[PDB]
Amino acid sequence: IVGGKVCPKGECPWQVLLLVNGAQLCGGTLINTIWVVSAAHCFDKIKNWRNLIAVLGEHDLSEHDGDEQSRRVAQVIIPSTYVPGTTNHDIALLRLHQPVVLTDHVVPLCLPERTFSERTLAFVRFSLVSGWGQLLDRGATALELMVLNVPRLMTQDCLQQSRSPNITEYMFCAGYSDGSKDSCKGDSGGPHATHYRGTWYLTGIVSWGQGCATVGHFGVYTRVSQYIEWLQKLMRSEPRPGVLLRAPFP
Amino acid sequence: ICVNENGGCEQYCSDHTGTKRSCRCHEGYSLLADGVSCTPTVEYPCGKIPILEKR
Ligand SMILES: C[C@@H]1CC(=O)Nc2ccc(S(=O)(=O)C3CC3)c(c2)CN(C)C(=O)[C@H](Nc2ccc3c(N)ncc(F)c3c2)c2ccc(OCC(F)F)c1c2
Ligand SMILES: [Ca+2]
Repeated sequence: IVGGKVCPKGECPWQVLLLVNGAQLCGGTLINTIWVVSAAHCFDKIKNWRNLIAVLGEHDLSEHDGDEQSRRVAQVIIPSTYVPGTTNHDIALLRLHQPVVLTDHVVPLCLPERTFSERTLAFVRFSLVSGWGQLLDRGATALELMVLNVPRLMTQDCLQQSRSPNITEYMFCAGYSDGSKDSCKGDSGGPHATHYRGTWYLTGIVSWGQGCATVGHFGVYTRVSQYIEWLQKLMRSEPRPGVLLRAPFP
Repeated sequence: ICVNENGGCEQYCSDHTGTKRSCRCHEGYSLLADGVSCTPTVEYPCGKIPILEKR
């Protein structure tokens, strides 16, 4: 995250840290006690599927304070329409091997209904994006969880304000074109969370862009409202052997 | 009705046959008698921050 601030410990309680062989991989969002939403592109280079770990209640990477909860990722579910190495349909649904325990530091973000998200949430201007990604383009990643407030743009407005692939109906732009504030590659998979009448909801996933906080470019986020029915149906399904599952979309 | 100001609902809105509207809530919440507000029924409802709520 470039140009944000430290998220005070416990104020981003749905943030997930994904690890592969103990190394930082991506972010994610807890939506109930066993399910995590992340980006499909986070898993393009994984060979060690049994070494994928999700950490909840994380804040500072240098110290263990007792609020962290680690779980093995039992399943990674990706839409059939996602093509590795490309931008479209950038979403993954992760099943944890055992549920996390809800505490003051571990709380799910609400996954909204499609109608409410399209008719109401889509028009809330500002939303928060968070992660342990790069603090600067070509710079070090953060040791403390960072958060940033970003405004959403209509796709016609993003295309006219930008200086490259298409922005599809499965994406939206958010952020600034003056190169001061953005989410980075290390924040990939993390939440874009929207506040409405006292409650926070999942509206986007940190997905792609053309260099972190580069002038003339906005951050691009997966449009979660397009996937509500797809996610709900999978959360009602029985686990299948093998970590990676490709599921039909729509 | 749901298209305009979320039909007055705090959370979800369903349109019905005529000028009827029903508000609904996410799991972990119940609808109040005003027919629009959602109150938590669990200790850790989704999308609420405990350290801010307890303040
Ligand atoms: C997913 C799309 C296609 C692709 O390259 N897939 C891809 C696959 C695997 C990996 S990985 O390392 O195995 C994995 C993260 C652990 C990566 C990428 C790593 N990586 C460069 C990324 O993850 C980066 N992500 C982001 C995310 C948000 C950004 C933002 N908000 N602003 C500026 C950025 F630069 C932002 C950049 C990104 C940049 C351009 C881009 O596509 C560019 C398009 F032109 F093709 C895409 C993603
Ligand atoms: Ca820690």
